This record gives sequence, structure tokens and C-alpha cells, in this order.
Amino acid sequence: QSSLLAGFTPFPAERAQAYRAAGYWRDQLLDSVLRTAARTWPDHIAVIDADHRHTYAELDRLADRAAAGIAGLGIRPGDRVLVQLPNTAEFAVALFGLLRAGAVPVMCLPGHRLAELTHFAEVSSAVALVVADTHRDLARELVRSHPDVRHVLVDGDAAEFLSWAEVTRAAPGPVPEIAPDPAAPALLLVSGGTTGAPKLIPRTHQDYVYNATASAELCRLTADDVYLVALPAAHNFPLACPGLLGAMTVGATTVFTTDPSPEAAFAAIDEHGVTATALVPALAKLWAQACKTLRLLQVGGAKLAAPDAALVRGALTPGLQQVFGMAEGLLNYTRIGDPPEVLENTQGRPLSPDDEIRIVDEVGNEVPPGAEGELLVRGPYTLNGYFNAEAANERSFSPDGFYRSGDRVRRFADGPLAGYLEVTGRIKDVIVRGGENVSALDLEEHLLTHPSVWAAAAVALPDEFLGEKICAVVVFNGPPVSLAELHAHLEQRGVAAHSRPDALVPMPSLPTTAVGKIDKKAIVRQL
Repeated sequence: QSSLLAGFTPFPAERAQAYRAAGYWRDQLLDSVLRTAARTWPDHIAVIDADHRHTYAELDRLADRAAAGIAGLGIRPGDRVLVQLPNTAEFAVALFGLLRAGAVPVMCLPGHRLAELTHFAEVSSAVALVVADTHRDLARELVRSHPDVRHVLVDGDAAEFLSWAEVTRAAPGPVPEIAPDPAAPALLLVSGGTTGAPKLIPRTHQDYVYNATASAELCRLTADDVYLVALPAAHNFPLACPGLLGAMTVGATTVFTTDPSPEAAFAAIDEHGVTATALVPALAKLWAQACKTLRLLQVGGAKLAAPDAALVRGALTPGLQQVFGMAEGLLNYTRIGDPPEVLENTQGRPLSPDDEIRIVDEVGNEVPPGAEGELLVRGPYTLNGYFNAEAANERSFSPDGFYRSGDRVRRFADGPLAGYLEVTGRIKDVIVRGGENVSALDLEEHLLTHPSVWAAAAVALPDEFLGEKICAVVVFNGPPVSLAELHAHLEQRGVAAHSRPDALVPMPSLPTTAVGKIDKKAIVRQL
């Protein structure tokens, strides 16, 4: 019954064995993080929010009960379930509840709407949807277009749907007996991409437990730390970097908050004795100019400018840690004892000894040490393909199996910042068409959302009226489609006529560099 394996690109056997031999992959299921924590620190507080708090022993039972309830609706191991919940202790009840039923949760962010969730349901073959009332009209239009979503569970006023409280609490059961492959997907994360269809990222039990454990070790988390979840709990960053899960691997307390604004957050920190939190640079800067127990302030999600880094660890805490990471895998951290110049001018270095980074040029070659290039990555917790996204996989990965991040970075080869990364921007691909600076990359993403377009390349051709015209070189799926049809598709998606291709050219396949990126200079010297 599991197309779970159908959408999944596994880790190659030899790399998997290597990661097991090195102690990264420990053969235990994701939900065992709670189980083991519950056996070790039964009476330590596990999770806190405004109105509730649960010890590890109390949380362990709740997840068990939630799991029996979920299995009771007919949700079976491998089934994917869309999840969209606020920052509540209940988020933890749902995550491990779902995991213990053997379901594979899809971690949706609060800013996702019907278009996103609909596409997620389609990609994941989701059979259910968990939501909170602070969304019902959303669930209604979702099940209409995707009947396979047989269950809607609402934390709050359920209306016509199921009550999350009813189903998970006071619903007897035996707790289902499951046995997933730990090298198979435990959950699906959402990719913070472009426009663009968002993608789903499969994280295996093996690599996600490692991602949390290793991160919590690096951050030196102990049972005494109190981590504040200020970002949306379903995002990779506060979920496992080290986040709630990493916190749970050491028996630390996790505090959820709905309001990460300075006044409310400063209040929460003093009350619960918060020692750690993660923010984005905009929010870190806001807290700083709003101004102990805090000792670790992680900042990630976009580049912290060094003056703003300065502000942050002069006004908030010297215990700044820069984090450059992605839901797809690779995490770069500054280390806990690192010199101030490293905290303020770098975005860290890889989490794992066996994280492999390549910094390459536009041809696909390894750039000279210290030069800028595109970051490519492969390692013990980096995906080998997106879930159920064969066209995106051909496009997004190296032939060797390195993920192409689209990030422009340099690794300093000399000086006091040696060994560390700096993020300098995004790889760009601009076509100068008339008075418009058109992005080939986002034009290509738009064209790819057509069911007839398998692969696409927007290329610049010298033109006498426009300077450069836009040639869409396309690999079609079924029968080809005319430019006017593609133009109609682009307009419905909101692309103006000044960014639509002037010409359409079909090819049986697109040429690529030795890194898998479309070889556009080659496509030009044809056509």
C-alpha cells in the first residue's frame, strides 16, 4: 500500500553502511527520541506553552494515546498526513502521535495556503490533514479536489470534521505495532523555494535523528537548557537544528510561543529561564534594539550582516551562533567557543565530518580556494532526491548525487576565518530583454508547472530589437504545446508579457555541464 518507496530516492548502500560505521546512523526510529528521553528523564519538563506543560513521561503517554486514536481512523504505516499547527505543546503530541502510528507527517508552515497544501496533498498522496482553528474552509476545498484526503482532524471547533481532542485523547487503543525501515522516510519537510512549486523533502529516521543529536551535541545542550521555539515549529530550523528534537535528545525543556515579538519573548525568557532560542536576522535585530539566562542565540534563515551581528552580541548575548542551513540537509554552524570575528563574519562550517561540500563555477569546476561559486552538497543527512518529483530531481542534482543549493558562497582559505563559509548571495541567470531584466530561473520554474513541460531552459539570444530575446528550449512530456498555449499558462500564473519567451524550441533532452546544470552556452551555439 506504500508508494512511500515509490517517491523516495534512497541513500546508496555503501554510503549508508559508512554512516552506520561512523556512528551517525544509529538504527533507531524517530519516535524513539521521545521514548528514550521518557525512560531517562521521566519527570523533567519536556514541553511548555502558555497554558500547558508536560513532563517527558506525560508526553510519552499522550503520543501513545494519540497514535492509537490515529490508527483507529484507519491511517496505516507509510500513509502521509499533512500537518499545519501553531506553536503549541500539542505540536509535539501530534508529531510523535503521528510517528507512532507509522504515519509520515508533512511539515507545513503557517504561511502555506490552499494552493500549497493542494500541491502537497497531490505530491504526498496524503490521506489526512491536521489543523487548528487559529482553516476549515481550507480543509473543505482541499478534500473536494483531493478525495484521498479522507480525514480532517481539527484542534478546536471541528464543525463537520473530526475533533483532534476527541480522536487523540480518551480514545482507547493498543498503540499500533509498526516497523518502518529506519533508512526510509520518517517525515517530509517543505522546501523554502521559489514560484515555482514548493517541493517535499524526505528525511529518513536515520538522518533526522542524527541531524538533531549531532546538532544538540555541537550546541552543547544539556538537560538544564530551556529552548524557546520562536520560529514556526514545523520548519527544519527550530524542529531539529537542534530545535525541539535535539533538545529532546538531552532531556532539556522546550518552550513554544505564539508571539516572538520582543515584549512577549523577553517575558517568556524570564519566566521559563530560557537559555537558548533560534531567530532570523530581521527578528534578532528587532530584539536587540528593544533592549541573564540566555547563552545561545542562533541566527539563520538569511544572512546576518556583520554590523547586525555586532549589535546582536553587544545588546543581547555574546553567545551568538550563525547557522547556514537548508531543509534539504547541509547544516553550517559556528562552534560554541568560536572567536568573535568568526561569530560575526562567517556563516559557520559543516556539522558532520563527512559532509562533502563543493564550491563550483558556472562551467562546473572546483573554484580556487577562497573564490565564490555555487555550493553543492552531499552527506549523512542530505537528501538524494525530492519526494515524488522525478523532473525536479533530474534538474536539481549532480550526476554524482550532490544537491545543487543555488547559494553563492566562498570558503575562506587563509586568515582567522579560515575553514569557514561566507554566503554572498544566490546564483542568478538574467536575460536582458528590452528594458526588463528577466530571470531565466524563475521563468523556467513557471514553465515547469505545465504538465507537458518535463524540462525547460530559458536562453538568451542576441536580438536586434530587444538586445536579447528569450528562447524557451523545452523537453516535452506528451505531445508538444504551442508557444501561445505556454504564453496562456504563463499569464494565468501572473507573468507579464515582458518576461514571456519569444520563441519555443523542443529538444529530446537538454545538454548539461559536469554538475548537471543545463549547459546554456551550448544550447546557444545551436538553435
